Amino acid sequence: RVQAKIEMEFPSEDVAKVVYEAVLYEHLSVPYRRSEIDFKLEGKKIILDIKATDSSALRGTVNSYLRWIKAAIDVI
Amino acid sequence: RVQAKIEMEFPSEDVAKVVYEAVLYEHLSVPYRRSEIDFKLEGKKIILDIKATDSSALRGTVNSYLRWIKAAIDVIE
Amino acid sequence: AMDPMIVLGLEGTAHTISCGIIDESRILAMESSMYRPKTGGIRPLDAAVHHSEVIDTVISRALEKAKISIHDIDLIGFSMGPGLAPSLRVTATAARTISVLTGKPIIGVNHPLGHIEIGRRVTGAIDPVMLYVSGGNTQVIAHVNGRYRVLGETLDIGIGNMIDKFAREAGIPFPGGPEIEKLAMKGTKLLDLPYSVKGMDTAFSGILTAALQYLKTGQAIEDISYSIQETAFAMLVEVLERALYVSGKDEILMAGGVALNRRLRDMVTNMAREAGIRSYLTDREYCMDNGIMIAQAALLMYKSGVRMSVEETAVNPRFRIDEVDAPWI
Ligand SMILES: [Mg+2]
Repeated sequence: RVQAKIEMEFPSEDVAKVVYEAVLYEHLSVPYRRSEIDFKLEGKKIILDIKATDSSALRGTVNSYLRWIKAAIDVI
Repeated sequence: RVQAKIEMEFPSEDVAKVVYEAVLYEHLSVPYRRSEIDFKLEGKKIILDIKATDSSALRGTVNSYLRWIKAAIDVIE
Repeated sequence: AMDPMIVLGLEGTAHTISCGIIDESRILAMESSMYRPKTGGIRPLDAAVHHSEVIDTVISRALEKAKISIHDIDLIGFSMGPGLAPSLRVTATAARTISVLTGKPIIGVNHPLGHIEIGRRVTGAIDPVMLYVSGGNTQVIAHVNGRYRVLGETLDIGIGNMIDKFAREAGIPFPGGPEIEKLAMKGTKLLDLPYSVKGMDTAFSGILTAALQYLKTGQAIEDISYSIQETAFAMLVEVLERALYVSGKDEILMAGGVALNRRLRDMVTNMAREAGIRSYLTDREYCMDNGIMIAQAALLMYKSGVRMSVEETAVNPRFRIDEVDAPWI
């Protein structure tokens, strides 16, 4: 099994707010779990905690979330 | 700046050795980073330590390495 | 005695991931897994991932093919040659591991070399001129100064893409090639297309735009499609003829996805009669990317003493074919 932990800081604490919200709505929409994800909001910093069976499975998960996040930011 | 840290355990300590080696050659091979990565071997577990500017950069880097390790793993198997 | 020396080849520069196994006299095994993007055009990051998941099953189904014991493999040649970064590193890595897993040596092969040597092998040509016509590659190459030298080439667009970006502008599924091949059949007249040969080099942008402009003019398509073939293949037939009677040789080889064109084969074997030199039409299947053409180009390298410890190995997306010494003709 693989372990993953990401953290990205934002300019202000409210940008984190908005974003987390945008992704969190997506987190909750997700039907499948090729891996388990733990979503959390910190200071001006969102935190990810993934646990995959394999590395390929871990990979695709990260692409989803990391691709959701760049989505948020960029609109903003 | 984003921060990343990945760990995957292998059945035995030597499988770890092998995969490390295989991918280590690739680590060194690369000319241009779209982010800064730190490669390490532990017990039977390889460690990744990434520092990227944005989330689109970090992502691509991860995809690379994670694809490399799945290559090594699958060959051995 | 020195047992029949066995090699295993890994090709993975573009979209095809394949693994071959041969020895001096045999072709024990070989199968590929092509990444088929229903879309069309280059898709690098998607390609590597394709590979990454099926590279496992190719190299392993192969061993079963050759029905040879895993201990029996002697060398391990991968395609470090020119290509797409994501894919090359996947192949490179996979090999660097198999070499360890099976405990044998390893060398990096150049990609187009394999096309020559596998074609040369399959036909029995001693020192031919090669017509490399793949994706974005229009190459005419020959062994001259103890190394394979590139003589002429496309200065704009690889003939294969000009073909496909017309299909993908004339509304056609990305199986572009053959769709226009078995289309130029019902071509009645020949329209006019910018014929650009200059030395042994060529240009294709001209052909395309002049073809698209004819398209909206509301011309026929079978006519346009028909004209483009005869006009561009005309440009290759000339360059070829020239390449021969420059480096002075008496044989030809066609390699690439373009090289599978029924009419192109004709326009070549025809020039053969008029040039007085053999037009070896390579096995119709070895024209696409295969892992085994790598094994063949490695075999030759190792046999002539060229070797490289694992550390030295690393991909090279910009690998000139005249960068490798080919001292065996
Ligand atoms: Mg090719």
